[PDB]
This record gives sequence, C-alpha cells and structure tokens, in this order.
Amino acid sequence: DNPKFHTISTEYIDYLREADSKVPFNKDEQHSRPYVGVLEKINGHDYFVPLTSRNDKNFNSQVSVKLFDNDEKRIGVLLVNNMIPVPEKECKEIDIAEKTAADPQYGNLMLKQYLFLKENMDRVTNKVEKVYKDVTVQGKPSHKQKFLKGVCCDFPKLEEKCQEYKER
Amino acid sequence: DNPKFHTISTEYIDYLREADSKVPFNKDEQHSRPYVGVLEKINGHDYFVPLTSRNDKNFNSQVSVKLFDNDEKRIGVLLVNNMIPVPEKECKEIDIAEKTAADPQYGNLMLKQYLFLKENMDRVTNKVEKVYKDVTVQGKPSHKQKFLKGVCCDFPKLEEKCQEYKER
Amino acid sequence: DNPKFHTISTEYIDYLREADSKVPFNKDEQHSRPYVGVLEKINGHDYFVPLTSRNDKNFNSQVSVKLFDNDEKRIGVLLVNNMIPVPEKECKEIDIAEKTAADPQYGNLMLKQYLFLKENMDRVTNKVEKVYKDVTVQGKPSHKQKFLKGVCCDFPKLEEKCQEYKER
RNA sequence: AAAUUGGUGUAACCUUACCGUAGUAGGUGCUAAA
RNA sequence: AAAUUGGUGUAACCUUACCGUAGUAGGUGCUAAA
RNA sequence: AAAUUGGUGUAACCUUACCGUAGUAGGUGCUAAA
Repeated sequence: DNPKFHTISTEYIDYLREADSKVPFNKDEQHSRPYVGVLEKINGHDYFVPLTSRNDKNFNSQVSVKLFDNDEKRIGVLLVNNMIPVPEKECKEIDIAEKTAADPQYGNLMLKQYLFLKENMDRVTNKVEKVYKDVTVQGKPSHKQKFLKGVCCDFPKLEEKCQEYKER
Repeated sequence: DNPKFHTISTEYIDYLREADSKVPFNKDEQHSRPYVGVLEKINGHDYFVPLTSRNDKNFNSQVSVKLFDNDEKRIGVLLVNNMIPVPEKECKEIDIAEKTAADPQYGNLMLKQYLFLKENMDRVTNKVEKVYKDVTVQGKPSHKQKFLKGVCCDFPKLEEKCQEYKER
Repeated sequence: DNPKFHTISTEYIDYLREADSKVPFNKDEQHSRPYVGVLEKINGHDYFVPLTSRNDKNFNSQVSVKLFDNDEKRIGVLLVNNMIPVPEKECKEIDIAEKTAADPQYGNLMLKQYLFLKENMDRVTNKVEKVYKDVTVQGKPSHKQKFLKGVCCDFPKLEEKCQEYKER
C-alpha cells in the first residue's frame, strides 16, 4: 500500500528502448533514474513509473503526477505515460537511509518524495489504470486514445519484451 | 442539485401581493429582484426564494440564509420567509454570462452568489422545508409557529393564487 | 457523553492512599483536586481521573491526556495512571458557573478545560480501557504491563476498598 | 532526455486538482445589489 | 421595501452556524491550577 | 505531590498524536534531481 522506489538496470532499459523509443534514458552517471512501483501487478507484470526532475514542462494531468514538498516546491513528476514492465532481477530497491548516508542532499529529496507519494498513491494507481486501459484498447481509437497512444510507451510491446526476457 | 437564479414578472408579483402584502417589491427599475429556485417542487408548485441586499438587518436564522464571498463580505440574504410559488411562464432564467456582458460588476456579483450557493444549497433546502411545514400546520400554533406565521408569506393563499393563474 | 468534573472528599482519598500510595494528594487548601468522570462504569465502579497542573513533566502518552487551550497553552494533564474508583457519596459535582462566580480566573480555566475535554473524551475513554485492561491482567506481565503496573495505582485493591466502604 | 491532444465549474486570469458517473485547493481580479 | 419572536453549548462578549434527535466556525476577553 | 519503561513512520531534530490491526498535526532543518 506504500510506494517503493527502484532503480532499473541500464541493460534492461536499453533492451526495452529497442522496441519503443519512448522508454526513458536512464542517465546512470550519478543518480540512476528512480521509478515508483505500481502497487498491483498488471496482467502478471510488475510495472514501474519513472520520475523526472523536469518540473516545469507542459504535462497533461491524465498521464502525470506532480510531487510537491511541504513548502510547495516542485520535487519531481511521475510520468505514467512512460511506465514500463520490469522483471524482478533487473530492478533494485532503493534504501533511502543508505542513499542519505552516501549523498545527504539527494537522499533527503528522496525522503520528501516518499512522504508526498504515500499520501497520493491512490491518484497514481487511479491514473495508471485509466491510461493502461485506454492505450491497450482496440480497435478504433477515440480522440483521447489517439492522444494517449501517441504520448505513451507501447505497453503491449514492452510486455512481450518482458516475456522474452523470461528465458532465464 | 445546483441552484438556478430567476427574475419574476412584475405582473405576477403584483398579482400575488394582492393576496399577501409580504410579497417582495420587485424593483425592476435597473435590476429586477433575483430569486433562487427551490430544488424540488412543493405540493406541485415551483417555489422561488427572493434575494435582498439589505445585508445588515436583524435576520432570524430560521428564515434566512446569509451569503458571503471569499473575502467574507456580505453578498445578499435569501429570505425564505418571503418564498413564493410561481408558474413557469411568469419567470425567466438568469444567464450570468449574459448579465456579466451587459453589466460587468453586477454579473460578477451574481457569479459570487452562485458559487456560494452551490456549496450551501443543503441549508436552503433544509430551512425551506422546516418553515413551510410550520407555517402550514394547523390548527393551534406553538410559540414558534406564531412567530413564523407572522413573519412569512401566507404560503397556502399564494398557492391558490398560483392555481387561479392556471386558467391559461 | 460529555465529561463532568468532580472533587473527591479528602477522607475517602486518605482512606484509599492507605491501600495504595500512588493515590493523588488532594491538596484541598484552596482548590481541591478536580477529577473527570469516566463515561461508563468499570466492573460496577464509578471511576474518576485526576487532573494535575504539572504540565511540563515527562508523561508517557499511554497513561495521560494533555489538555490545551485555544492559544495552545498547556492547561492540565489527566493522569489515567492515577484513576480511582469512588462511591457517589464521596464525590461532589463541580458547577463551573458557581466556581466562576467565587473565583473568576479559576472557574474560567475550568471552562477552557471543559471545552477541550468535550472534544477529546474519546481519547480519555480509549486510554482508560487500555490501561485498566493491562494493569489487571494476569499472570505473567509483558514488558509493557510491568511498566504500567509500576506507574499505575493498584486498581483491584482500590476496588476492594470501594466495596468495603459500602458498609453504609 | 524529447513528445503532453482535447475536455470537465451558470468560473475572467495564474497555479493546483479532475477525465467523461470529469472542477478540488490556493492566489489574482471584481468589490457589485434587490 | 418593511416586519425577524423565542430557543439550543457546564459558553463572559461580537460575528458566524444551529432549531427542539437544536452550538459549527472565526475573533475578543480570561492567561488561571491540583 | 512524587514516579512515566519500551515501541509505532523507507522520518534528521523539537513539540504534538499514536500503542502493537501503533505516526496524526504544527515547527525546524535539508532546498536536493532523473
């Protein structure tokens, strides 16, 4: 019921972006892009929603969740349009206490993000279900479904790729 | 479920005040007195509750609803004691956007009044039912019913007048 | 459902402290220590929870309720650890209006305490039940039950004393 | 990283929220009358 | 337009709310003790 | 009057709240990034 952050291996990310160019760059050079775990599986897949720090972009509310700290500063945006299915061997859980020891500023940011998300996980969940449903409909897309398909990863294609990974 | 404002024809108002002198003067010279529509019919009649701008009078809470704007200024009082039954041909719906085009200050006041009322319509409804019941009881009036009868229009008499109008 | 304050006769208090030294000193010299009545009887006994003005002590939350006024000043602490069973002849109801006439400052303090408590009586009740249960368990006490037994009056012993009083 | 349609309020603007069983919250403006 | 009783809080005052299965919210005052 | 353990938050500090089906509220600090 309470969100867990994760980093995803750049190997698996690059492997996914082969099938869909909208998968987020991992930029693992200093802080590998954290993802939030969707609370329940979707069609047997563990899904993960990427965070971005590009807080001032034009986001449509249907595919994003803006995070705010107690003083109302923008502290990240969850991109539900770029959520991805990931196998449990290609993701690592983030220990905020650990991250705070290695990098005090960043770990504390992550704590703020955690405190915001545990109050707002209903909304993430809600949006995740609405867009997944609409992106995966067939066949003739409404006006909205066309927009969603354009701005979102090809979820079904990525699920196949996840399946293909399960040759291990 | 959301309130609609109306103006009432001065012909019908004058016709009602023949039967009961407590019917409100319409003062149609610049802004004909707006009324709020009671959400549900009463004994088959559409009832309408008059607004007044006399915000500082001594009102008893049982027969009034004070409206306030976001900065807490007084912006009207609904006189449930002066509510009246009106046939649908003798009342016109108020288009706030239209009124705002013709008279920016007044139309905007009316918007504020609308925004307040849509949050407070339960209370209007509640008070409308309590006073209508008490005014129309028989036979021997309690202390309260005597007060209410004195300060309120003779609802049953006005309903008869409404019926008589239905010769059309 | 709404709390009543009481004073308890110093005779009965001294009689109780014979059996358990943790019973609160009554200090009846100017303002006899007020107690709040537990809303429901416990095993047939009327219980009363003492107030203290020692607002800055180290209290454990499990056995106390801190009272605050509207400006957030500390205005007493209910000691659920020192609650006692009292027969109805050894306690007097406090008339706050009366106390306010005799001693304006103190009576008004008591009003503030009343206004706080009527909003917080669920918590008093809640804590009263938890500690009474744990203090009166047997036989082998948990870590917590040992702490509670040490800091609380011997409720069962005081109940016997209450029974013994009923020779009247 | 990039890409974020169109809609929902008797709602003028910004931020926030909502998504078709769709308008929440904070500002700004207006400061009006029967 | 005019006319708005009396009541509800262990509640002193103002505004607000409530209406007999009746006291909410914001101020002011008090700033007390076991 | 005295006496107030130990615990509960992906929670650094103070106050407040909670009590094992256990972390609410207000401050302080941090002001970080993909």
